[PDB]
Amino acid sequence: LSTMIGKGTGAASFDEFGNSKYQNRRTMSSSDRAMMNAFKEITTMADRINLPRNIVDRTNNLFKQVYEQKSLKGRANDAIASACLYIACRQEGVPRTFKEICAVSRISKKEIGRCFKLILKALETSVDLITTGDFMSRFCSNLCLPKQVQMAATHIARKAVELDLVPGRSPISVAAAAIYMASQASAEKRTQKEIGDIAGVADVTIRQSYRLIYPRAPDLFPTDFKFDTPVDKLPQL
Amino acid sequence: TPASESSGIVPQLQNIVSTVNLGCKLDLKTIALRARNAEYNPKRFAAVIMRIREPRTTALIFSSGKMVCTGAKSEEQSRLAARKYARVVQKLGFPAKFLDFKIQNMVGSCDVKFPIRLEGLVLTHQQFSSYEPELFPGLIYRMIKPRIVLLIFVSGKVVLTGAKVRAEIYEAFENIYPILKGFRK
Amino acid sequence: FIQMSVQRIVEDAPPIDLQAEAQHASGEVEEPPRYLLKFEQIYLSKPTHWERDGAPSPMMPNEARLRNLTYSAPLYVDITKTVIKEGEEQLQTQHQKTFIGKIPIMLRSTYCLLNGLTDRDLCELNECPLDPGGYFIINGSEKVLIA
Amino acid sequence: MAYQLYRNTTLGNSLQESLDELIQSQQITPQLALQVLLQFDKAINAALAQRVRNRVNFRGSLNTYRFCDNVWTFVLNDVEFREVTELIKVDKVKIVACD
Amino acid sequence: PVPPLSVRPAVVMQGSARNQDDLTHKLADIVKINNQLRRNEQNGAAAHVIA
Amino acid sequence: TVPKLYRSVIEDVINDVRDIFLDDGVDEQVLMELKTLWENKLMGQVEEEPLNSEDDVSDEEGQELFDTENVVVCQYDKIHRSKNKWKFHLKDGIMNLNGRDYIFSKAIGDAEW
Amino acid sequence: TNYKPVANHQYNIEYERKKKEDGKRARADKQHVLDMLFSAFEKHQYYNLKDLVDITKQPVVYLKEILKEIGVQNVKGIHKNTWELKPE
Amino acid sequence: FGVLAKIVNYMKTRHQRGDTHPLTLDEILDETQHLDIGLKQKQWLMTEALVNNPKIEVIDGKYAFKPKYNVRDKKALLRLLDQHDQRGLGGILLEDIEEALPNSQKAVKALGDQILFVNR
Amino acid sequence: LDLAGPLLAFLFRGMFKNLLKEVRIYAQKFIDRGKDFNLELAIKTRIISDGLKYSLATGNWGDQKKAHQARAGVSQVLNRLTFASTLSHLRRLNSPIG
Repeated sequence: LSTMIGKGTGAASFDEFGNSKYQNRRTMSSSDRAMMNAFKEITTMADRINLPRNIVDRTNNLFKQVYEQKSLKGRANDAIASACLYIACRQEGVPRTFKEICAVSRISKKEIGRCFKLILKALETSVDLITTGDFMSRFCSNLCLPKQVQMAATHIARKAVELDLVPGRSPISVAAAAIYMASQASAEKRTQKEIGDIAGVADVTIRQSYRLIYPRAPDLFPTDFKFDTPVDKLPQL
Repeated sequence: TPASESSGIVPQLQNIVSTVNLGCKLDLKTIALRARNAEYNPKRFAAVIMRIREPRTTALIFSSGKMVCTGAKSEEQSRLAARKYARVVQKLGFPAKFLDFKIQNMVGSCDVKFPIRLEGLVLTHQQFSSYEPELFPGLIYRMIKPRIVLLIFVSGKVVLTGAKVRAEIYEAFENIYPILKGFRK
Repeated sequence: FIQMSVQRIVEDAPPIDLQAEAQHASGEVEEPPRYLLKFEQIYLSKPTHWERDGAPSPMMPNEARLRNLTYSAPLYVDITKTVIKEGEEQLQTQHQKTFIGKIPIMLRSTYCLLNGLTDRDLCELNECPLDPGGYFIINGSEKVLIA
Repeated sequence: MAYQLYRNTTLGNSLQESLDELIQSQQITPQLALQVLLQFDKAINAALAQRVRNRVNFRGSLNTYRFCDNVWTFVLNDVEFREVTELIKVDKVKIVACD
Repeated sequence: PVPPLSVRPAVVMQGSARNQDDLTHKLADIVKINNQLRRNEQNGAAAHVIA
Repeated sequence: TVPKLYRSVIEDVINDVRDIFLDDGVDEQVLMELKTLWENKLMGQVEEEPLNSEDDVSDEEGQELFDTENVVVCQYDKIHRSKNKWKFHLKDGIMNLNGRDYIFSKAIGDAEW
Repeated sequence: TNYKPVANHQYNIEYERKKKEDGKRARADKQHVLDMLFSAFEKHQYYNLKDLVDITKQPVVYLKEILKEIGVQNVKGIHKNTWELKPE
Repeated sequence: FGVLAKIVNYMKTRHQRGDTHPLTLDEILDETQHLDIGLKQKQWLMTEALVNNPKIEVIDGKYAFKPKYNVRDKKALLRLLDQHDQRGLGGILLEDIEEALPNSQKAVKALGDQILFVNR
Repeated sequence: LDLAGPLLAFLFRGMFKNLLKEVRIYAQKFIDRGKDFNLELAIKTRIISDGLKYSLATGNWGDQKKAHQARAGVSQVLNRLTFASTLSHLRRLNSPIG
């Protein structure tokens, strides 16, 4: 719309008797002032996990579409905003887990997820299916694992899903157990608890997934890898 | 039909949801107080909960006089349960009616007994399928034939819901079965 | 400025406390809850960059200029929560180490990556050994402050 | 506030019957009897909290149930009360519960 | 008098008619508060708020 | 053991109503008479509602009239149910089984209907 | 930069509290609620509706429905309102 | 105090049932089962509470219903309204319905006599 | 002479206090509702992150809206013309004036 005013020159600017120099400013866009507040939350959240502005811009854009449709007006903006961040991140080929978006949002994992399915129907659109490769990077990097371990981990993950060794499992858990296997075969051994703490998965979820992949451990590693410990000497949990 | 003799196994009904209106205003407190095998929690809910032993069903009766009866594995048992409930209510000295007895939801299940490829199913039907391991371990298919919702699992197990008559289950299942067979590992 | 002043400022004297209102229209019992927040030692990590993937890695000033990044480092602080209510409890205290923001690093100061390296590493990193440093890199621009 | 329910007890009723005799003999007032019941209620509640220390685990068949005004009322049949060092089988039992 | 567009050159500067000059911004308040003052007065108004 | 507890209760109740009796101006003999008494006592239709074709949706009128129920009075901690499977977390309880006297500070149960 | 649970730990505490008895209210028995209003009128001539729902533990639409029936209202300054059981 | 508001609610219910006949305080306390509310409360009610209310109708040595002690004529003052230099009284329909009888029965005749309705 | 340190100390101080107020506003709104406090959720990291960053870039000193006109050339793009301009520019000092 328009302009604003403030200050006073420090000269006349009456409050005459009371203390109100000339006149206070006025609000102008209250009807949509909660769209701008949605954008403020989207940017804040986004910076907590340090996305580039390009993701944030698509997230901002997805919201404006959902808002104008008014089809989801009944739910909290912070729920709808959190879903936009989740959709936008997945469409841009760098998926984040619901556990991750919940951590930065004030909305619970359940409500972000429910909103997410509803928005997909709302925008009459669909999204790509996540794969294990999409998280392998972030996890191995945060645990200060050498590039070589990450490469093996990717291979192990990839090969395992190709072999259908894990019929009904989240790609995150499979990734987490693969990383654990790789790391326990590496010099930089990390505990189950640390990985579980990063991936969000329970350490028992890792324990099962590791138990299920362990019987075929020899066949899954890439030929280039050089063991620190023999596989006949890789511990069980 | 030939197409329904391969996956004929034909799905089994597990749950039915029906409603009936007694057509009269009722004192839930008195009802709840008098009735045996019944529960009423006014500080946490607004209706009385009732249960009969035969065919382990349960019914929920509202102050408006409307009630909902669930748990039957057949329409006959739903008609049987509704009548049994309406009887004990009659026995409460209240003008219970069997009026507006109707099936609201039906649930079916079956086992096709083979490993299913899910990435393809979601790929081939992205306008219908949705599979999110991060939310729920099982693909949700929203059919619009007999507008039905299906839960498809890796084990081969299948659940179907959103139906009010059995024909819709067979039709939804006859329709989806060829696709599932074609994605057989 | 880092070795003293940014510490001095959070180690100020404004520990904040907050007491929500209670016993509205009626109450009696015992607690209008009370919360206090305190700040401790401040930490500064060498200047890092996060890809859209989410994975952080070290930045180097030459990269920061070509891709137009800002050469800054992430800052963390110890925060305390301290529940000394009206009586029921007092010790329940918890320490945190939290990211609060990213401060620009002056080039070739002890907090730069360049500060320890010899002539060989700097030639290796693609930075000229003869470059005086001492100036910020902001969105790919060299920005120098004026006395 | 402690619950009046223990006033329903046989013991509590034995007390009330003793009080009604004293009332029949008009040696005390009904209001005073009510006041003795309140003290007995507090005393037996205090006694249960402070003195009683034993625990019992049980299994059985449920016959019928009720729930109203935060009070659960059951009637179980073929019940089996098991204590760490005891065993009690019973054909039927009425259980009233409030908290 | 409302200056015609030639006085308010629509500063453009890239955008998509993003340059709705700043004199236009001053005019948009004047019509807004005047539209509001006429409508305020059409109904009931406290003597000081209209003041 | 527990007759002792009732004795404990006898001491506590009698002592705590002594002063109250006193405040009413009643004599301690009445209080002693109370105790003695107490100790001695201690030991359309075709479619709208053709429901009558379903009568007997019950096996018995009631059970509490039989007085075959040893009584239990107790507080609950948790009540749970899973279909036919019920779970009970009870506490601070007074039992009377076949005339015998019992107590518990905590009781945990399971039952099927 | 913190592990992301299913929800805030405390949020779950908040859920648990909400999930303990309090939630629905006791709209039944108008007379006892009538008595409570009378009891309010025993302490002071007027109260804030925010206080009235707090002291009664009843839903606002209903407390209004009753206050329309037996009483009146009186506001002050900036929509600051108090209700009174018609003192006479 | 709260018992006086219960008395005023009973007297308001007596007019809603169809009656404005005067009763003693006793007959009110008996019907409302407040006869044993305490002699001190009955005395205060008699010698201060039914005295501090200026709207109570005192008639036949007794107290009657309730918001008007005068001008309960249950019809509009047409005579004042004839005088264009002093004609003045529109009011709220709720007071007129409160006064005696439902509007509709009187109104059928009145829609062709004197009344105008404004949705104010 | 206000060098890099006295100049930065000023800018960061104002921003950290601005951030301290933001945590207070957030914690206060929650506590009005009740029971679910999260410390990490409260901090708007952008206050420091963008605030130092914007000022070092534009040259505009102090926080925006009100006072800013006080100082304008406290920052400059480093003149890389010869080696001496860089060296000379890094060591240049300015008096504020009319």
